[PDB]
Amino acid sequence: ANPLYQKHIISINDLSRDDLNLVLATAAKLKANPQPELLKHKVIASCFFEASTRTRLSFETSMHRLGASVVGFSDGETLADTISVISTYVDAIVMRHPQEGAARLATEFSGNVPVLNAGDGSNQHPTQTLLDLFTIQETQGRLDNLHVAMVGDLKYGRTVHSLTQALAKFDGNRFYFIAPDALAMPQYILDMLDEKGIAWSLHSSIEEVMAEVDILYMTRVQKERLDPSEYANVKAQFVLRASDLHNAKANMKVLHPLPRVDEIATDVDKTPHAWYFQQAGNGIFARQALLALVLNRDLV
Amino acid sequence: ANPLYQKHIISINDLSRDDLNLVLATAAKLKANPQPELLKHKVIASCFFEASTRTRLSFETSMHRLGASVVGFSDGETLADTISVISTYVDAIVMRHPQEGAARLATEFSGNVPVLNAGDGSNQHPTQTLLDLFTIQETQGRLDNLHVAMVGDLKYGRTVHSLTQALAKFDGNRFYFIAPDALAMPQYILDMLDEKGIAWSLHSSIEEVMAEVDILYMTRVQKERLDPSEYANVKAQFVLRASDLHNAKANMKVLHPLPRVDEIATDVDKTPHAWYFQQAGNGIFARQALLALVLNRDLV
Amino acid sequence: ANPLYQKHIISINDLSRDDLNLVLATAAKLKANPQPELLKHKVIASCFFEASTRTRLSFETSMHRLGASVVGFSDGETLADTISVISTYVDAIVMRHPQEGAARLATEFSGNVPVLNAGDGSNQHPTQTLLDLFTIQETQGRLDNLHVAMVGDLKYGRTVHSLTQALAKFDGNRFYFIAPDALAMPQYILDMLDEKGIAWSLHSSIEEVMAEVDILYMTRVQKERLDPSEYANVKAQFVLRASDLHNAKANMKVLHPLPRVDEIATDVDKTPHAWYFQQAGNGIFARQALLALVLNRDLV
Amino acid sequence: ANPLYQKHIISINDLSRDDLNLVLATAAKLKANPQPELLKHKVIASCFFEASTRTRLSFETSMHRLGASVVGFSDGETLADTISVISTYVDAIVMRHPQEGAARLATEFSGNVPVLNAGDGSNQHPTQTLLDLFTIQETQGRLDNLHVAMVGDLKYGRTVHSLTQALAKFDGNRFYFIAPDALAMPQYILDMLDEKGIAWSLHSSIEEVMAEVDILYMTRVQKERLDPSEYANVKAQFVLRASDLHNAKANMKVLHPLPRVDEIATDVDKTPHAWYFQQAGNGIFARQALLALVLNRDLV
Amino acid sequence: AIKRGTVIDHIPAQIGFKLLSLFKLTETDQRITIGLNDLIKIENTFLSEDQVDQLALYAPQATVNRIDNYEVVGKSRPSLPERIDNVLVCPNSNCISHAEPVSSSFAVRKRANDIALKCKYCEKEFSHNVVLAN
Amino acid sequence: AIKRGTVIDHIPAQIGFKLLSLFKLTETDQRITIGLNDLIKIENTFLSEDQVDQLALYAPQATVNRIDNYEVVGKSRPSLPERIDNVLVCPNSNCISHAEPVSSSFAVRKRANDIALKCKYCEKEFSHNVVLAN
Ligand SMILES: [Zn+2]
Ligand SMILES: [Zn+2]
Repeated sequence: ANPLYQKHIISINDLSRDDLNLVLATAAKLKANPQPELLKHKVIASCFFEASTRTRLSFETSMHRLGASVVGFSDGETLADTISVISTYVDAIVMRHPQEGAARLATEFSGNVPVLNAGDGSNQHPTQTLLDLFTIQETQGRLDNLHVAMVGDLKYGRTVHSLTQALAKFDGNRFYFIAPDALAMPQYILDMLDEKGIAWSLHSSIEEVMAEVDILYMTRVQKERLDPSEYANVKAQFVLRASDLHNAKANMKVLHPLPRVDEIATDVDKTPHAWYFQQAGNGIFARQALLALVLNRDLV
Repeated sequence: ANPLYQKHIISINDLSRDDLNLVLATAAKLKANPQPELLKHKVIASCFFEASTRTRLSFETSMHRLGASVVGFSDGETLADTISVISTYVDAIVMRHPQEGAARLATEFSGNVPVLNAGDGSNQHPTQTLLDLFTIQETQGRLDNLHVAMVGDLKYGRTVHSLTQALAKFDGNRFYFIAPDALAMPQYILDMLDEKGIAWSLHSSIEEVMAEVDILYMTRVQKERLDPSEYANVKAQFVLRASDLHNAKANMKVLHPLPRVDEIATDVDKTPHAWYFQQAGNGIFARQALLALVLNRDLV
Repeated sequence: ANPLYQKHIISINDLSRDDLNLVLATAAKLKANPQPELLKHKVIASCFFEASTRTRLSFETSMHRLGASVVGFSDGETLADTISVISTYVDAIVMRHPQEGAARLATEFSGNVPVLNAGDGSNQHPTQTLLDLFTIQETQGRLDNLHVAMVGDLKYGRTVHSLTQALAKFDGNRFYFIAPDALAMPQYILDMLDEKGIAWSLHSSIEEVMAEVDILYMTRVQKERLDPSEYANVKAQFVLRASDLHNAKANMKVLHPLPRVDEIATDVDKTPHAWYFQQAGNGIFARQALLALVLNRDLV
Repeated sequence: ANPLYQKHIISINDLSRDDLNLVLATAAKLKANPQPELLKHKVIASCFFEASTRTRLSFETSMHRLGASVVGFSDGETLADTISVISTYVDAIVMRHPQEGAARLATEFSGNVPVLNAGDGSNQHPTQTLLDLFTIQETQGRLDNLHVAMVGDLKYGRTVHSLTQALAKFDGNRFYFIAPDALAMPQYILDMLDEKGIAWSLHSSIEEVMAEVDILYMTRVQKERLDPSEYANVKAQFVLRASDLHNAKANMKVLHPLPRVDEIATDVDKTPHAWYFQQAGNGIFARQALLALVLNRDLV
Repeated sequence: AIKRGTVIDHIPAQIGFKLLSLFKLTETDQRITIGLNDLIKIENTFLSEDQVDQLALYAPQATVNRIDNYEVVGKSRPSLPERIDNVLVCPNSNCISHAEPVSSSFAVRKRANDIALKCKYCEKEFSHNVVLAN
Repeated sequence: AIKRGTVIDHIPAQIGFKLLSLFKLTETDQRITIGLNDLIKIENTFLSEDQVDQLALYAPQATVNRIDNYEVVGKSRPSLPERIDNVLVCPNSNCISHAEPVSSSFAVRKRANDIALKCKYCEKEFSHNVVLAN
C-alpha cells in the first residue's frame, strides 16, 4: 500500500516532503493517462457545511473523473454525531466547514473512513496548496531554487501562509513579499524562514522585483479588511496590469487562487504569463491524486 | 417477479408480515454480498419537497450502492402535475413532503413508476421503521418474544407508533412505555395492543424495567412540545446516561432514530449497548432492499 | 403620595387586593373624567424588545391620552446596559421582552425610573389581567360571588392563570374550567383554589354550565399546541357560536384577550353578550390608571 | 440671533472653539433649568436611513424634552429628492445614513431647513463628540490641561478621532494612546498633534499611565477588525477591570461611547470612576443644546 | 487544632469539595485545613447563620462551631433558609438570568419529598432535584 | 501523616484548590488531607510523571513523593510536558473544540518570557497567559 493509503489529509503541516512529491507525481501521471474507473464502486461524501461552489465543482469533478459516486450537501446536531452517521455510509469524506479544526475532529469519529479537508475556517485548505505546488512544478520544472513573489493580503491570506510553508520544504527558494503595512506577512512565517536560512525581503511594489520573478502569486484583497478609503490609497501597490510585465522573465507565471476582482486586469489574461485558469484546471489532478492515493492501495 | 416488484411503498400499515420478512431478508443478503450493478441504467428521482439532509444522504447512498443514477432536488404547481411530469423521466420516485398523504397522491399520477415514501408530514416514514426492524432482528436474532422499552415523546413520535404496529405483527413481544403524562402513548395504539392480547405497561422511569429490556428505543423530545420550564421538570425521567445501564442485559441495544440532543449522554456511546450509529448504517441496507425488490423482478 | 407612586408593576402576584381596587377605581375615574394633561412634560419609553402591535398601540394611546411624550422601538448589548442607558433618558419604562423575568431584571438597573411590564415571555402580563378585572367589575358591578367560566387552552394560557389568581383574591367566586385533557388547567392553580376553599369544577363543554355563567372567558387555542388533526377532533368542545347562548343569563359577557381566529364565530359579535371589543377598549383606562398612579403623587 | 441659529451641524471640524463652548454652556443651562416648551410648534424629522436605536432614542428624547413634535423612520429615490421633499415638511432634519457625506449633501437640497448629522458612515458623528466633551468638562471642571488616555481600536474609532481633534482646540492637554499595533492611532492625527505642539505618547497597557490619567476613554474593539484568534492574544492589553483602578486619581472618569461587550468588566460599574452611563445621559443635554441653538434665535 | 475561627464537620461524602467551590471558602488568605473521606477548618472568619443555613441543601446533617481563644463559643446547625442566592442555576433556558450580570435567587418551599425552588426572575418553580442536576 | 500513597507539597498560594478542581483529585474514595495558607495529601493512588508534569504550568516549584509502607520511595518533580489535555480551553472562539464532545489538547513550546500553547484542532498558537485567563 502506498504511504498515503487510508490516511486523513487535514493539514499541509502534516505532509512530509516525500508526501508532497508523491501527490505531485500521481497528479502528473493521472493527467498524462486518465483512469476513469480507478474508483468505481466507491461512494464519496461531499460535505460542504460551508458552501463553496467553486471548491465543490472541482472536488466533485475529480471524484467523477475517477469513476466514484458522489453524495453530498451544501449547508443542532453535533459535528461528531454527523460524522458518526455519515462514516457508516461512505468510503471517504470530503468536507468544508466554517469552524477551524472541524476536519481534525471528524477523523476522531469517522472510524476507518478517511477525511479530506476542503477548508476548515481560517485554518487549512490543503488541496489549494497542492494544486499551487503542482502548477509551479509543472511550469517551472522544479520546486527548488525559485524566485517567488507574493502580493496582496499576506496577513490574512491563509493560502500564501500554506504555500510558503510548503515551498520552505525545498531548497534555495527566494521570496519577495509585497503587501501593505496593515496586511503584511505575519512574523511567525518570517521566523520560520529565518530558522531555515531561507532568503526573503519586503518590497512596496511589484516593479522592484519583476525582473527576477519566476512565480507571481496574487491574492484577494477583500475590501472588508480595511476602510473603503484605506483601500483606495494603497490598492495601486497591489494591482497587476499587462504593462507591468514588460521586463518579466520568459518563464514567469502569474498565479491567483481566484476569484479575482480587479487585482489582475483582464488585459493580463491574453499574455503567456497568465496561468490562473490553468492553475484552476490543475486542481482536478491534484485532487484526483489525493483521492487515488487515499482510496487505492497501489500507486498510479 | 418478487411480491414487491413495481409496488409502491407508502405506509407500514400496507406491509404484510411476509412483506416485512422479505425486505429484511433482502437487506441481510445485500449486506453480506453487495450488488453494485444491480440497478445500473436505472434513474431514480430523489424528490425532497421537504428538505432532510440526513434522510437524503442515506437514500441516495443506497441508490448509488446499487448502481443507479440519481436526479433530484431539495425544496404554485400542483403536486399532481409535478408527478405527472417527473414520472415520464425516471424509473422510481423517492419523495419526502410536508403534507400528509402526498406519497399516496403521487401513486395516482405516477403511472407505472413506483413511489417510495421518504416521509409525508406526520403520517408515514416506512424506511425508518424498516431499518429499526432490521436492526432489532440483527442484534436480537428475532423479532418475536422481545422486551422492548420506548422512551420519550411517545405521543408525537410517529416513529414509535410505526415500530409498535410493525412489532405487533410478531408474537410474544412485551412493551414498556416510559413517557411524561403530557406525551404518553396514544390510546389508539394501546387499544390495538389490547385487541391482539399483547402485553404492555407504563413506567415513569427506565430503571424500573432496565433489567428485562432487550431493546431501549429512545426518541427526540423536542422542546417545542412543552414549555421550556415544563421540559426541565420532567426531562430527567427521559434522559439516558451510562450509569443507568449497570444492570442491563448483555444483549440489550440502545436505539435512537437521531438526531439526539441530550436524551442520550455521550458516555453511552462507548458502551457495547450503544447501537444508534450502527442503526443508522443499517438504513443503507433496508433502503437498498426496498429499491432492489421494487425495481428488480428476481429476488436477491 | 398614593400607594403605587414610583412603584414597579412587574407581576400580578405582587399586587395586593387594595392595589387592585386602587387601579380599578382610578381607571373608572379617568374613564368618567379624562385628564389629558395629567402627564404633560413626562417622557415614557415604549420598549418592545418583542414586537406586539396590538399591545403597543393600546399602551401608547394611554400615554398620549394623559399628555405624555413617547419614545420607543419595536425589536449583543446586555439588557442591563440597555436599561442603564434608557433610565437616564425617560421618566418611566414600558417594556415587552421575549425572556421571562426581563422586567424584574430591569428594575435592578433602572434606578428611580419605574418599570411597567408589558409582557415577559411566558411569565407575566399584568395590564391584561387588570383590564380583564376592570371589564368584569364594570359589567357585573363587582368582582365577588361570580360564576366565571374559562374555555380553551388553560394549560398554556398565562392570561387565565393570572386572572384566576387575581379573582381568587375576592370572595365567593365559582369557576368552571372547560379545556381538552391535553390543555387542562395546571394542578398548581387547582391547588391554590383548594387552599383558599374556592369552588371549581371541570366540564367538557360550555353547554353544561351556560345557564349559571356570569363571565365566559374564551382563549386562543393555537394550532401549534397540538397536532393539526388532534385540533380538529377536540376543537368543537371549545368554539362558541351565537346559538350556544340561548339560555345565557341576561348579564353574561363573553370575554377574549384577542386575537380570535375562530373560537368565537362572528355571529356572536352582534349579541349583547359580546364584550371582547369593549374589553379591549378598557385597556386604555387600566393602562392610564397605572401610568397615573405610578407617575403622579396624588390620586385621581 | 445666536451664532448657531439656523446653521447646519455636519462636522466637528466645522465647529470653532467658541462654537464648542456655546454648545456646552447651553447644555449646562438646559440641564440646570429645563425648558420643556422651548420648541413647541416645531416639527423635526428623525431620518435614520441607517437604523440606530440607541442614537435615535437619545435624539428623540431631546426633541420631546424641548416640546417639539417628531416624525421619522428607520430604514431607489435619490437622497437629494428625499431631502427636497422632507425639507418642505419639517423645521429641522436629524439624519443618520450609511454613506459618508450624506448629511453634507442634504444641506444643498434642504433650503432653509437645518440638517443635524447623526452619523454619516465612517465620517462624522458630531453629537457624540459634543456629549463626550460636555461630560469631560462636567466631571473635570475644564477641557484644558488634562491627561486623557484612549484605549482600544484607535485606528477605526472615528469617535476618538473626533474627540482628539476637538480636545486639540484647548491648551495643555496630554494624550496617552493604548492600542494594538494593528489598530493604532492613525498618522494624520499624530501629525495634527505635532503641528500644534501637543504632547502624546504610545503605551502598550493602561497600567503604565493609570496614575496620571484624568479621563480613560475606552472604545469598542469589534472582533470583525482582526482574526478571532488575533483578538484573543492582544485583547488583555485593552480590557479594563476594577482591580486596574487601584492607583487611579480620585477625579478620574472611565468613558465609553457604548455599547460595551467586555472591554469594561461589570465590576467597574460600581466604582466612582464609572461614568459611561452618566455620559450617555449627557447626550440628552448636548443634543437639546444643539436643537435649541439651531431652532431658537435667542440664547438659553 | 485551630486557634480562633470556624469549623464545619460531618459533611457527607463528595460534598466537602462542593462546599469549597460553591461558597468560595478558599478565597481567603488565612489557614484552612481540610480532610476528605469530609471536614473543613477555617481560622478567623465570621459565618452568619444565614450562611450556615446555605449549607442545608447540601450538608443537612452537619454542625458549625464558632471558635475563639481555643474555646467552643457556640455550636450552630443549618436549617432550611428562605432564599438561596448566587449558587443555583435556573433550569428555565428562557430565563433572563442566564446572559445577564445578576445573581441567581430562589425562594425555598419545603414539600413532602421535595424542596420547591422558585426563581426570582422567571417566577417558575422547580424541584431541588432538578435545579441541582444542572 | 499518611500510610501509603502520594503527597504534593509547596503549592503556591491560591493554587491548591485549583489543582483539586482542574485535575479532579477529590473524585476518589480514600483519604485526602489538605492544608491551605498549600499542601495536599492523598492515600493509595498512582501518579505517573506525565500527571506530575501536568502540575508544572500551575505549581512549577513543587515536589511529589511516592509513599509506600510509611516510607519515601521516591521524590519526583514536575517539568514542562509536551502536551496538555482536558484542562485548558482554546481562546479561539471559532475553534471546533467548544461545542463538541472532544478533549482539549495543546502542544507546549517554551519561549523567552512565555509558554506557547498550540491547539490540536484550530492549530492556532497562544501565550499561556492568554489561555489561562479564560
Ligand atoms: Zn428563572
Ligand atoms: Zn482551538
